[PDB]
Amino acid sequence: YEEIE
Amino acid sequence: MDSIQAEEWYFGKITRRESERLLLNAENPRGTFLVRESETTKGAYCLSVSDFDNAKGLNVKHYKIRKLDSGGFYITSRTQFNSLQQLVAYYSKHADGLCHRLTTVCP
Repeated sequence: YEEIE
Repeated sequence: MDSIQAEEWYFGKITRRESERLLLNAENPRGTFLVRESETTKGAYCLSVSDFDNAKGLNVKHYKIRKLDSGGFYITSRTQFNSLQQLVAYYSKHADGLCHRLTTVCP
């Protein structure tokens, strides 16, 4: 998945 | 008459192949997303989105939706909401450092 950074 | 179990971005429990097949749909605009039910994680949710680029074509960014043990969700520790719709609205207004502002949904 993709982290919110 | 509608409900959280049938929103414009609610499909239910889908498979993984169909997931990337629904967002990778060449007939999809850059920014389309969808809220499916947790598939490879707890009983939480999963907000996926679509993106495009001049590198090869368009890919898909899966953004697992977190779930507060209290009763809510938050793909990030800096974004908590009490309704899957609320979280879909924030991302549908300010990327807030995301890959794109949610604008469309899965067809």
